[PDB]
Amino acid sequence: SELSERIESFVETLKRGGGPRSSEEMARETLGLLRQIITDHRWSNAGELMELIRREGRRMTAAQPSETTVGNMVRRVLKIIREEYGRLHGQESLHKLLTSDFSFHYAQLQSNIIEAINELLVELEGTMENIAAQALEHIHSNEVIMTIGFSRTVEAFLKEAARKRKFHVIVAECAPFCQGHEMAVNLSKAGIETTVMTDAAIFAVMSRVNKVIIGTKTILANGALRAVTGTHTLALAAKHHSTPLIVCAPMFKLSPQFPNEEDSFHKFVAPEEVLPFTEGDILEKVSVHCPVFDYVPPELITLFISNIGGNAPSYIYRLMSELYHPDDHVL
Amino acid sequence: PMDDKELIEYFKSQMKEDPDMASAVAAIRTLLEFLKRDKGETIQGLRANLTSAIETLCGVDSSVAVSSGGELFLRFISLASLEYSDYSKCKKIMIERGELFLRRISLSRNKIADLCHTFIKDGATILTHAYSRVVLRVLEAAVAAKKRFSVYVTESQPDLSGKKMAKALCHLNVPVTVVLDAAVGYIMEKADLVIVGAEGVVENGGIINKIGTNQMAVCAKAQNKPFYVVAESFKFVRLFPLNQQDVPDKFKYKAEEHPWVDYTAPSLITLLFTDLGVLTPSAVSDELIKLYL
Amino acid sequence: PMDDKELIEYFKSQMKEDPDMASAVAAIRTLLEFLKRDKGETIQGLRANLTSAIETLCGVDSSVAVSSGGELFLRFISLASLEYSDYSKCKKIMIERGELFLRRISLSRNKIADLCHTFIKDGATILTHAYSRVVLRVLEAAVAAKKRFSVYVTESQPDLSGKKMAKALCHLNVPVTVVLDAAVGYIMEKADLVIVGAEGVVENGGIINKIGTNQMAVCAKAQNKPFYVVAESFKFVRLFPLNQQDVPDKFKYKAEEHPWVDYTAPSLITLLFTDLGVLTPSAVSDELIKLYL
Repeated sequence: SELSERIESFVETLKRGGGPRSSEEMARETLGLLRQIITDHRWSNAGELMELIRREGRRMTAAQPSETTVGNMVRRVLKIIREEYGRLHGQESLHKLLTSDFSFHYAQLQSNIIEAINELLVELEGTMENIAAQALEHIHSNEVIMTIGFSRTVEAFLKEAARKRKFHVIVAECAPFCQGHEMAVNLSKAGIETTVMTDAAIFAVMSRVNKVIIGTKTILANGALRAVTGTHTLALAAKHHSTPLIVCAPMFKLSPQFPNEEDSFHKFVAPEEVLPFTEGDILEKVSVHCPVFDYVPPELITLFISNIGGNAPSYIYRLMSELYHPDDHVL
Repeated sequence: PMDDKELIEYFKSQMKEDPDMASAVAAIRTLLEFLKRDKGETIQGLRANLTSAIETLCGVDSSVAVSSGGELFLRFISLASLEYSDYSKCKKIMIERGELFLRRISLSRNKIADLCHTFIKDGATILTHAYSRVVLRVLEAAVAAKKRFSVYVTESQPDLSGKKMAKALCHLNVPVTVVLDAAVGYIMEKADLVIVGAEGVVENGGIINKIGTNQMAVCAKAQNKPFYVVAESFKFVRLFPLNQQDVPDKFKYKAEEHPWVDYTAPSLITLLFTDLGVLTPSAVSDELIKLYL
Repeated sequence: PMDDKELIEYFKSQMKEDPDMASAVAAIRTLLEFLKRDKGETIQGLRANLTSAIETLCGVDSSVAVSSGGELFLRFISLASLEYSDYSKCKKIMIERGELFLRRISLSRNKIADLCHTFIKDGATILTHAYSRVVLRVLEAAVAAKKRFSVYVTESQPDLSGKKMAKALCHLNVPVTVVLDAAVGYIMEKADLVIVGAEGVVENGGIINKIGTNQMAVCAKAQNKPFYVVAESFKFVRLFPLNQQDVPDKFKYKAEEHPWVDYTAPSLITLLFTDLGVLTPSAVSDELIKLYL
């Protein structure tokens, strides 16, 4: 019952508040939990294993829809299972239509699944290092960069680029949770000549910014972004001034979902962050809304930097085909 | 073998007996039936006869969909001939593969409707150009999901198919409105999104459609409204119109200057809804490349 | 006093006797004739009767130009009454100034044609929306200058005024092509410039015109083609439509959903050709600001 209590603790942590702060920690925890589910649970065929994984994935995704990394890991494990079963047993395209199965047992499938999960974890470990390594090809000397909020990938990007180049960074605090101050302090401690501003100044100073480098929470199927609130205005200003918008996002933040799906997209938190409880009687008559995430259309994004290199949003669909099976979108 | 009278009569009978049938599907079925009755033994001769029957099938119903279906059929027979190499063995396999191909393409409308009906919200205002059965099926699926929405449709002046779709949509108790082709700029500010059909998807991801589609695409882009296109897989064709003048004249005319067809650039299109899934325009070329390698 | 009926038949006969004269000019002439025989005694009563007559005329004809002419006439009465306190001297002044104003607005069309015809080049292609007498006059002036050009004209589906425009152009031995209302986006790439009329010029510099003008302007802007508007000065009106919905309903209808009028923003307009000269849209507001103190 150790696995059951681990699953319950994970679900409760997802529901109440994020234990693993970094998304990489969440992905690693999900992968470890899925590995324990595969090993400990007793299954004969591949189909029953897939349906079990689907059940726990549905529970975990229902725990917190905004946290898409859990669902991404579940779907990656499902595609790994499908690929291994196909390899040990014997893609919607025009070629397939013109040219032209579970419930079979294979004893050695489990070891292949386990080793595939292990190599997936190994790849997961070094994503930020790869992004930082390729950072130096996009920053030139005496450049001006703009960042919104706090993202570890972007700060690693900038700190690796700062070892050989001198550039200016402008960080806009992400109100109400003003986490841009922490990133600005961290970058200033590395001597990167940073500046702190509020969101309201973004369009005021974008005319003097050479390029924008941002992180994200989720990349959708069409190349759209689920980012921190205020990123849509940032992208609109960048498009207005034609400054390139670079998104430093690893491959596990890539979700096969589409924008218009149940409208449970943004995450709404207590209005105490926006309007304090000490205002008084006016709070009876005032509707306060505090979204924490924002939708960014794919046409406002210039480039995607990931552990496999640089890509355009127009190619994102292909990265969907190589990662998730079309029958695992619904989960 | 068919003698240019059995072929055309078969095509017309296929279209007439099933009025809810796409022209491209009827053309593909006619070509498959022609392949069934060949009485010849040569792959080269079969290819020559098929590609010659393409022109006489395109003489009537000169829409782009028929040509796209013919090109797809030719690629299909070439693909089969690669694998087997004995016309005698390859014949039965091509027949069975054509049967499965017809069965698959018969479900494209349902697949597109199921994939696309989730993009319509409650209280949304859909804007449509002309009569297309794919948009009709999408709206039927949306109604079946208990969603409530309004629809505006243009009259499509050269042949009043907009009124036909308005009648077919009032038959489903959907509140619809009919507007002039010149009122699109007046109506775009009220609509939330635009759904149009397609007579063919060109290489770059743009679409080939009825003459009034380009204005709606440009107006939607100006007003920043999403522009969705629903089209079947067999409507992909390797054509690249540089501009309006560059599209072949065999598709403009014959059902002082009244073209029946215009071209919409992929930059004005948000998403394509096909039985292959929901795609960006840039995806289409990829598919249309993978077929020819 | 002139009866409501007598006013209506005076307006209708004024329109009928001179088919080439605009509705606003006839409305102004009818108002001046009403003022000529009034038998009143106070300027206070005169304004009430004048605005009642303007309301009646707007009931007869729902065109924007009629209301613009009525507002201009009211401002003319106020300006004339400002100088002279005695009613008889003011009456004589208003009568003579109205005669001069009538002759000036009669010469306005020729002035616009002379100012405008120079912008048409040799071998250029003209795109026009509907039947406008001002564009016909400027094309006459261009023809008289021995310039050779081609003209495309839309059909204006509600009432086929484009066909009348094409007939009038053919009477002038000008190569003219009639195109569908849905094919403007297909034809815009062939034209070199767009010349259209206006039924009313709003405060910010936009125009109020036939239902198909806004989409033509948007298509012209998308392809970076110049968009020229010819309009007389008595079509200036202090209205500011925020969007298409903000246009008053008394101008859209009575002239499923079929508005007869749309609004074009000043950002889509290159130059305005009035009898005041060639103006940027931003000039128009200035004139209005100068008129009302």
